[PDB]
Amino acid sequence: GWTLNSAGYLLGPHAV
Amino acid sequence: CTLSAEDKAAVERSKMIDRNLREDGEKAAREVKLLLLGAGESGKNTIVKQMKTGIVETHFTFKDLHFKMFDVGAQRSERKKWIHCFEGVTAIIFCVALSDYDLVLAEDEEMNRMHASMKLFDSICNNKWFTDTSIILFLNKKDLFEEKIKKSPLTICYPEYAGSNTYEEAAAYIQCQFEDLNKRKDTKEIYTHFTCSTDTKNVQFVFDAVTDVIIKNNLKDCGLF
Amino acid sequence: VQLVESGGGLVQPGGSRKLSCSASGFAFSSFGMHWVRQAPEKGLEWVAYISSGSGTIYYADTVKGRFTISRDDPKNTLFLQMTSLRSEDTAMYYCVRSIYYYGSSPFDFWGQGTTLTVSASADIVMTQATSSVPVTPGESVSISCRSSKSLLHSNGNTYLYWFLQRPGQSPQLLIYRMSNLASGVPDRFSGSGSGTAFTLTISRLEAEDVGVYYCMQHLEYPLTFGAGTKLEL
Amino acid sequence: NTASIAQARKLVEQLKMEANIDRIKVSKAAADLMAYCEAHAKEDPLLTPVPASENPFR
Amino acid sequence: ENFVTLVVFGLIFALGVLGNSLVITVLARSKPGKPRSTTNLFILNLSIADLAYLLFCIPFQATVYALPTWVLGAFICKFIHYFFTVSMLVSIFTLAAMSVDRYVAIVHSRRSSSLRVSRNALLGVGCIWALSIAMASPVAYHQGLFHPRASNQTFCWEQWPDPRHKKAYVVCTFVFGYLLPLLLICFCYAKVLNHLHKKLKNMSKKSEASKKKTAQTVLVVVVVFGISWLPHHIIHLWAEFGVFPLTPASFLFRITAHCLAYSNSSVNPIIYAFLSENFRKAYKQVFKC
Amino acid sequence: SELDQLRQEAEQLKNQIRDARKACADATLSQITNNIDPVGRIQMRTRRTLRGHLAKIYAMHWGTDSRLLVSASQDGKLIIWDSYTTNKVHAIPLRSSWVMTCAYAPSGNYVACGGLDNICSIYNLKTREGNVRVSRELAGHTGYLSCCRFLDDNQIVTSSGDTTCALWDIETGQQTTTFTGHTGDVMSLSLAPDTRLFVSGACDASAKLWDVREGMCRQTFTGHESDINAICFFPNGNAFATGSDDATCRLFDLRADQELMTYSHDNIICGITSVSFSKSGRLLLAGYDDFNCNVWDALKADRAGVLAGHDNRVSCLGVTDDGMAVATGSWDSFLKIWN
Ligand SMILES: CC(C)CCC[C@@H](C)[C@H]1CC[C@H]2[C@@H]3CC=C4C[C@@H](O)CC[C@]4(C)[C@H]3CC[C@]12C
Ligand SMILES: CC(C)CCC[C@@H](C)[C@H]1CC[C@H]2[C@@H]3CC=C4C[C@@H](O)CC[C@]4(C)[C@H]3CC[C@]12C
Ligand SMILES: CC(C)CCC[C@@H](C)[C@H]1CC[C@H]2[C@@H]3CC=C4C[C@@H](O)CC[C@]4(C)[C@H]3CC[C@]12C
Ligand SMILES: CC(C)CCC[C@@H](C)[C@H]1CC[C@H]2[C@@H]3CC=C4C[C@@H](O)CC[C@]4(C)[C@H]3CC[C@]12C
Ligand SMILES: CC(C)CCC[C@@H](C)[C@H]1CC[C@H]2[C@@H]3CC=C4C[C@@H](O)CC[C@]4(C)[C@H]3CC[C@]12C
Repeated sequence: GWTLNSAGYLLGPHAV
Repeated sequence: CTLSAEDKAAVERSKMIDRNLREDGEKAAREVKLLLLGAGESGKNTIVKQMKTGIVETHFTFKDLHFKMFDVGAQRSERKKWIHCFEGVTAIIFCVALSDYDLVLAEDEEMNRMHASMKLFDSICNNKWFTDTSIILFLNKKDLFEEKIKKSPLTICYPEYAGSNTYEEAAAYIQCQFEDLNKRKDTKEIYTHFTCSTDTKNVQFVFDAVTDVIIKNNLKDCGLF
Repeated sequence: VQLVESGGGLVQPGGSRKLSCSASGFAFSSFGMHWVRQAPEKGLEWVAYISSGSGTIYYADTVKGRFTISRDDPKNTLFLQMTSLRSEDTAMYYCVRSIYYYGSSPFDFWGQGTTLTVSASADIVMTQATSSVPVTPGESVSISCRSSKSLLHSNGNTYLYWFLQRPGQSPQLLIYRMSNLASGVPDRFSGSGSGTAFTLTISRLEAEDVGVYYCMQHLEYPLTFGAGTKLEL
Repeated sequence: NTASIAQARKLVEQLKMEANIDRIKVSKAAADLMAYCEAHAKEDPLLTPVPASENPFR
Repeated sequence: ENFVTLVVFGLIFALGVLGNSLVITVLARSKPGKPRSTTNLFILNLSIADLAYLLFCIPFQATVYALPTWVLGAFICKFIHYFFTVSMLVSIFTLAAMSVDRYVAIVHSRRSSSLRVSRNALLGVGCIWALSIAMASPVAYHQGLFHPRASNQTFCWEQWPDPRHKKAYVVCTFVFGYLLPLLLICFCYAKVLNHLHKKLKNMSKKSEASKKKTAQTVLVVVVVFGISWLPHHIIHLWAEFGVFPLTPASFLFRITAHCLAYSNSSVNPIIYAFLSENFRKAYKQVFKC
Repeated sequence: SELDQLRQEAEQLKNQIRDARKACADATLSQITNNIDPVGRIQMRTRRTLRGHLAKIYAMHWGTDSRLLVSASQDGKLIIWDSYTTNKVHAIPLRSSWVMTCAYAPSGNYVACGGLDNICSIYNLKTREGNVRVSRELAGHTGYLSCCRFLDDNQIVTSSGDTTCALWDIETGQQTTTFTGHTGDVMSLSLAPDTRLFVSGACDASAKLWDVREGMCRQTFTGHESDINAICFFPNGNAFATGSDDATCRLFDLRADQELMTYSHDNIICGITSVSFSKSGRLLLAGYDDFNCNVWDALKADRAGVLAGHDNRVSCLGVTDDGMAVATGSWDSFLKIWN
């Protein structure tokens, strides 16, 4: 369940 | 709005009366109310004299605390009709004379004064209006008990006594028999202090018991249990 | 119950004066105090009023801004500072006690009053016709009174006060509420009426009842006194 | 115990004084109360709902 | 996986909202005409804060792990993330206030009836709410919508203009939200326990029972407040001052942190309430009867 | 050998009285009023709420104007309220905080107070100084004062725990009349509409009807199993109701000298603290320990209404002379007015 949504929610707009 | 000048003045007078009543209530809510009890010739007068018609009020000032003790002496009537008016006092002081352990209750009816005192204690302790009020027991007249123990054994009123004629263990057994009358030992505390005719530490013990009761009430109402 | 005033005398126009009134014989803290003026033209006029505890204070539209009333409770005294005195200030000032509650009798005690000489509008209007009524003792007297506004409040009460002032004395309260006899007044006097028409009936008149009868309304401030009906012997 | 004798004498005197009281049948003493309660029925604002127009506690 | 985290969050939210509803009903229905004490007002404020936190955080953050895109709009995206933060802040602050109140109500037992009053408690609650509103302003300032380069999806992210401010705000909220209130609560409760040990020395049974009950309650509340918000803050610090690995273990850690942060607010109503004798008495009096 | 003779003579006289009472009971009250239409459901709402007390309110009495009210609590201060505007008209400080009774003079000039001080205080309301002064202090009793009732501005009737009643003169302060004969503490009083007779119930489960101008015990009524705490005369003066701790109220008649009606219920196990009648005498209001009051049908013994809203034991009831509203005071320091 560790998709891009949660990763961006946690790390901000810098997970890409 | 729809009121006249006299009506507005009456409303202002009512507001002033409300302010005065609230001030009086806030001033009276800081005083300690104690209920004084005891059988006849049990030394209650001596206690109220050392610490200093119908119900008597007594005011004490100690360590910035204002105690107000209520002596119900000379009020010979049915207690079941006026005891509920004392629901909410801080503590119940109860005076018991030890020298009454081998004396009749003013009549030769085979009823010892000690048995009547125990009956009164266990009746006022298991009352429905004082299920959480602390009791401060004062055993007076020990200076005479010290000599009465050597002239009359304690087995006159307590046949199951199995000790000697010494003050220490006899007083301990009397205190244990007085404390065993409390059924609800979880929500009620019993303070015991041996008093005499020349004791001056009564007010200090009363102050300590009142502070302990206040601390317990502050622990209870704040939800720390 | 006793009120004594002081501080009068002669004052130059434009100056100031501090009148004092001291009370003795009752709880001064529970009563409201009125300052009333009486000019040499025999006409009464309300000046100032203060309630118990100095909560609410009312002044008249003719004296607002120049006079200041104060109440010292620990000494049971009433002070009145008066600045910028005009030529129309030469008059006699009276202090009146008045409490307000259900069944009370306000304006039940008038002070002695002090004299002050000065060398040189939806207010309800109360009028009293027949300024002179000559009558011998023994017969009945009927004094009529009108008003420009209905004094009958929604609560059923009628704020109408009848006072009597004897020559050389202080005014005395005869009727506090309509059809309600005051304390200390005999049952010979009675009052009735409705709306804006009222009547005062005196039966078995004596010689000691000579004076001027004044009417006052208390429906709303400012309080207005009548022109004064003089009773001639 | 002369005090108890005097108490019993006063008690029996009160009893013999109260025994000689003319009493009426309950069939009439109940009908009287019934008629009294029925006659003053319209004068009871608690029995009949009083309108709010004349009720001073509105 | 979401198939279990969603139902766990739902169960925790249901339990928390039920506890908060029970507490608020017990505190609102019982109106005998007596002035509310400071303790009851603080408990009511805590229950309201926990309700506002649970109603605006769990059912919305569950969508983040359920749906891969934000479909609630910028309005909700900037409303819920501000309101739940304000609720958390005011809950921590009313916790600290209740702790300091229980502190001042023991060391000043004789002066307690004068110090803590209704108007003072109202002013304290108002100042607490004002401070919580004024502290969470950068959250509503920064948090907003974001669109990637594909322009086929929208997210609700922080999007700080500079890391130098985000790290500073994280450190500030970690200091003024976790460390200082916990230290204050621990100090207050340690002083209360010391005062009880120095005063209650009559060697009675009721005294020992009261002391052990107070010690158990203090230990419980301390360990709860210590292990409840620690994972969330430590994960935030690790993500802000380091590299966060994208591993299933990290997902499980984040899920456990969210579960603990929700369990804190769900169990707070059943810790400070339902255990006091007066609260249970009022419940059995006004709810059942 | 005279004590047993007196006892057997007394028991024979009591048996004769019982036989004379039984020989006059033709039918019960429930059979004569069988055709009376029922009242129905009594729905009264609290119109006013008098706040200001900070202790248990024990007494309350209406005046002859049906507008002013008096209240007494454990705070030690009498409060005279205006029921129409809920404004405190007067506040009278008391020397004794334990107050269990209060009375309002029929003229409205004096107020009575009493309690565990065994002294009946009478304060004057209409004073030229505008305050309240201690007008009179009546002493002489050794037990607690349970009730106070004014006959006029010069005479007062009091009851104490000494199993005796007293009639005092206000101008002289001396005990004018003493009523003896009870064995238990008298708990309440009730004046007849003509102020000629009065009933008083004691803790011996018995009431006694006495005459004022004679000082002798006219009649005696029994039937209760517990102590009688309240009593009230009928509006016509030919009946009286008594409430006791046995959760059962009774209504006796004066001319019948028998028990006329009984009100009991299985769901009620709490004692009665106050009993009062309405203006017509059809409804009977009684305060119980179940935190509410019950209004029964005096002619059918059925529960006509329930008045709830108090969080403590109802200590006193009061009905105006015109029957416009009913005041209720309980230990929750709140006064309510149902209409
Ligand atoms: C009254 C106090 C306690 C809180 C006030 C709430 C304010 C600060 C918050 C709550 C939700 C927010 C709104 C949410 C939607 C956006 C849409 C955007 O296009 C302009 C700002 C705007 C309209 C925000 C303005 C500020 C906002 C209204
Ligand atoms: C640094 C963190 C913990 C924020 C600190 C703010 C809170 C915990 C502090 C700041 C000032 C404090 C208030 C000051 C006044 C007292 C009055 C007393 O009768 C009850 C507690 C009360 C009302 C305190 C409650 C807690 C309090 C509001
Ligand atoms: C003083 C406290 C109580 C509340 C402070 C209000 C602040 C936090 C809120 C209220 C409305 C918000 C503004 C609404 C419009 C947006 C436009 C966007 O392009 C930049 C941020 C900006 C300009 C927001 C900045 C923050 C904002 C000003
Ligand atoms: C209340 C106390 C603890 C607050 C402490 C302030 C700290 C957390 C804040 C205030 C301003 C911040 C600095 C601002 C400039 C950036 C430059 C960047 O290249 C590294 C981090 C760094 C150097 C920040 C580090 C953290 C920082 C120092
Ligand atoms: C929340 C945390 C900090 C609570 C910690 C519990 C502390 C405050 C309590 C629990 C039991 C207490 C100890 C009990 C007995 C010792 C030795 C004695 O001779 C003096 C008191 C002293 C030194 C007490 C110190 C404080 C104490 C340790």
